[PDB]
Amino acid sequence: SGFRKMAFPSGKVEGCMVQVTCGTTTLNGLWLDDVVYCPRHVICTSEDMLNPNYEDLLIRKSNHNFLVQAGNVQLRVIGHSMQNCVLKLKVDTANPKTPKYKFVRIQPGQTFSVLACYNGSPSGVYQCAMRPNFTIKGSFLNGSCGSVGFNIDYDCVSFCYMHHMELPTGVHAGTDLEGNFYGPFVDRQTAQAAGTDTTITVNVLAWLYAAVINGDRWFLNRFTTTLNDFNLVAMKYNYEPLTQDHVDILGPLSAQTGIAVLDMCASLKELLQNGMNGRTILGSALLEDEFTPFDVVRQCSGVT
Amino acid sequence: SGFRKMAFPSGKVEGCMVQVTCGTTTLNGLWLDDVVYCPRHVICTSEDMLNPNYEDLLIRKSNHNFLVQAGNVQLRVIGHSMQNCVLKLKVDTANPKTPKYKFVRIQPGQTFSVLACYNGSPSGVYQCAMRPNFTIKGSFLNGSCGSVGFNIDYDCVSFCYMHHMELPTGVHAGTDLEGNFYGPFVDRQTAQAAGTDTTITVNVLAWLYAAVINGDRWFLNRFTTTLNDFNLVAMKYNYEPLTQDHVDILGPLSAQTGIAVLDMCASLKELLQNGMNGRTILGSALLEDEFTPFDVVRQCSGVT
Ligand SMILES: *CC(=O)N1CCN(c2ccc(OC)cc2)CC1
Ligand SMILES: *CC(=O)N1CCN(c2ccc(OC)cc2)CC1
Repeated sequence: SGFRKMAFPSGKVEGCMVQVTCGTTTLNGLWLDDVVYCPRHVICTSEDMLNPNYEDLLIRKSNHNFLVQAGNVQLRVIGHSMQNCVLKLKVDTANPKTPKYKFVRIQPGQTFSVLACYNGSPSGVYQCAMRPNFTIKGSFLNGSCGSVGFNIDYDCVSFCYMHHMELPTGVHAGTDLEGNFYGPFVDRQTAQAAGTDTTITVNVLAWLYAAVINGDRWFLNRFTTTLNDFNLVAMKYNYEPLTQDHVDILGPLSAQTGIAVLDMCASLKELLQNGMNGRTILGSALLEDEFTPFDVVRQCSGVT
Repeated sequence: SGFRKMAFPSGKVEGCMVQVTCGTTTLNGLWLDDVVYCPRHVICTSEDMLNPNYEDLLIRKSNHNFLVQAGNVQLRVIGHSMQNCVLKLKVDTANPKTPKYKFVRIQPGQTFSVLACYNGSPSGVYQCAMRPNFTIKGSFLNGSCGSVGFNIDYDCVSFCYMHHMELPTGVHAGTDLEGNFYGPFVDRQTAQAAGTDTTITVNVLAWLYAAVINGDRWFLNRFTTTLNDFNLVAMKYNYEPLTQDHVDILGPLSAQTGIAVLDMCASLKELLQNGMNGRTILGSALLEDEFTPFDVVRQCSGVT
């Protein structure tokens, strides 16, 4: 029993983190096979960052300008290319610790682990979600860019995020490992504001199922609802519309607990309308939305 | 910016996790040098667990009864001994991945990372605190016993916890790596209830400092207090007494923010008395007490 915000074990990703320096800028790169992946803004002077022309800035860079260090050993750069907002530095050595890996682009509401790094060295691991506004709520100081987000499926690391940007409101923007930003964000120091940070309804429901499984049941009530009725309340509270696809996804948790998805919706509806009244669920005073239904089943069943 | 509940990178500990089987019981062991450490209750039939005599049960066990598997490779057990509530299985092979390590016994209020494992395989990593009642609030299913808690100081893993027990109230009990239980807990299936789960005041203050550093300032007020006045309020709310030692520990955060420790105490006093009024601090609706002052300075500065 117990239910914790849990990251994937980080060892397979620790084995891939290197330091990338270009001029006076040091950040992180991801070393897979003979390619190091890093944010293209490694080539920018903070001056450049106001209105960078990356193709033009990159012309002034040679392979020997990209200093790539794995622990205390230098890697030899034998090629560099820009793909969208990442650079791919071809090195003469395959990372011997390269795990089985995929590059995946996740959807809003999907969770992942971040290995926060500075100068190619791991500092910590935490669990994030892609927010409906395509930001993430991270922990990233200067030097942390090129830190990556990932899921693990047994022995295969799916990389989904590389850190690039902090918005003036302290939330985070980044790319997939093809260098495409999540959401409308750009690697430029400009007026970019996040849209509404809506609550991931299907995740909240998953976490209420986790709560029931783990003995927290006070919020169960005598009510049910319909998707349409629930969605009127969701709308009012800046929750994502619940779809039949979400109901279908919650089926296994419904089955295990014997609580119909729409009954748990009516519980969530009452919590939205009435609040917690100073009570907690799984040690939280708010409705947690960074556990997916897959996360809850994984943690409640003990997958490795 | 941003502030997350952050675990240490788990790779160095992943490298130490093995499977231990005795009869029909499988749990986790920690392999350091040529010793595998595991809970002594691996020798118990669930029947034995009501009133086990461990010395007597251990007489029926030989080296060849302890099946120790590192990934898919068996380790040869050449000795076994009981130390307090752990077994030390001497194996014929030093773990080649043994990191620099220490065994430390932590105090209540100290935080650590747990690598939750099943059958010697890592499932996830999360951040815990030793509670003032000597429980931890973990995520541990059957098979997770022998999972360990740790801090890292650069390249040295300090192991502080091994998981043994769940109490009927769903909280966790375990030992240090010398096999001494934290608190009054025993490895027997008996009436053991946790005492008051008091809030770790110095940690809450550290986290309020983290909040100010990261832009969350609404709870700052025009008041101050004294340790004695604050402690009257702490007492009433089941918070730990704040000591001058705690004030001294918060000095660096005081200095960095320019907020006197006793002014932050007066902020915390108002939050205790008035509540959050539906507001959040660093995305929490309650006062977070599982960040130490050391954790806040580490995360806010970017140590690796
Ligand atoms: C996210 C990251 O690691 N980077 C972007 C910002 N960055 C930076 C460092 C130092 C200054 O001035 C002192 C400005 C920006 C480093 C790379
Ligand atoms: C914590 C842990 O891993 N263990 C203690 C409890 N345990 C156990 C397994 C199966 C049953 O009956 C089905 C009872 C207890 C396994 C080891």
